Amino acid sequence: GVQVETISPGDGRTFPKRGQTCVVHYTGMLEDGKKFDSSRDRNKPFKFMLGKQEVIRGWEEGVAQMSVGQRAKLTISPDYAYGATGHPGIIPPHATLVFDVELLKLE
Amino acid sequence: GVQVETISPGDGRTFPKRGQTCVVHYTGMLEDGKKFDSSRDRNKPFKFMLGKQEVIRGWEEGVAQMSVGQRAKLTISPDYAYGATGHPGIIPPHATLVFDVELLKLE
Ligand SMILES: CO[C@H]1C[C@@H](C)C/C(C)=C/[C@@H](CCOC(=O)NCc2ccccc2)C(=O)C[C@H](O)[C@@H](C)[C@@H](/C(C)=C/[C@@H]2CC[C@@H](O)[C@H](OC)C2)OC(=O)[C@@H]2CCCCN2C(=O)C(=O)[C@]2(O)O[C@H]1[C@@H](OC)C[C@H]2C
Repeated sequence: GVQVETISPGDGRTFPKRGQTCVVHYTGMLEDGKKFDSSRDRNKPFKFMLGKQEVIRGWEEGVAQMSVGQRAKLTISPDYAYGATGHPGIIPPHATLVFDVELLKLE
Repeated sequence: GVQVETISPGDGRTFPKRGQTCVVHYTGMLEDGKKFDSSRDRNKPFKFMLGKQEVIRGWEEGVAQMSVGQRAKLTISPDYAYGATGHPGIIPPHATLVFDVELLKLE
């Protein structure tokens, strides 16, 4: 499933609803610790519509429990992520992913 | 594909290579003129590495044709951008994108 561990608390009142645009900064790491991606490195937040954007299950469930301003670590089992195939050229088969996510704003 | 039209020239000899980080300022518009994003509004340059599979095809092939210091208009057909899916709620399905880009430096 996904495990959420808070690094910094958010406001505790404003949680993402379906149809809202979540603006996040994330760093993705494999369970071993190799960073494979980061929006923070591109200097550009990832914006997606919760419910409309096709994302791995762990991300959808994990961000849904975060309130605005929270920074959390989501550890996602491969069945909640890219499973058995992985994502060619970026995620290996059967990988557990660790995401450091900050929910910056809901539009 | 990507059409690159010069607004102001670069040095004419330092072109991005695979494995280098392009640092750019840009504004992105849908072809009807609607602005959907800009690094200037975040006041941080956008950075991405060539070959790292982290930007749409139109960025990699467009910037590969620019020299440092160049400012250019890039027109990107949907098949070199978000295609038939778009980026729900930001980029519509089958959108041609127009970017005003300045390649500031390579690192
Ligand atoms: C640098 O790009 C990142 C993603 C966005 C920040 C950028 C973006 C909008 C990319 C589009 C592709 C833009 O490219 C185009 O639209 N190209 C258009 C085109 C294609 C072909 C022909 C013509 C035109 C995309 O893939 C959207 C997708 O929703 C992302 C956010 C999502 C993924 C990869 C979901 C997959 C989707 C497929 C499912 O099967 C799978 O199930 C396991 C889940 O990604 C995710 O679900 C998770 C959670 C959010 C962050 C992204 N993410 C990651 O796992 C990553 O960290 C990752 O590294 O993030 C990049 C992804 O690149 C595809 C790959 C992916 C491993």
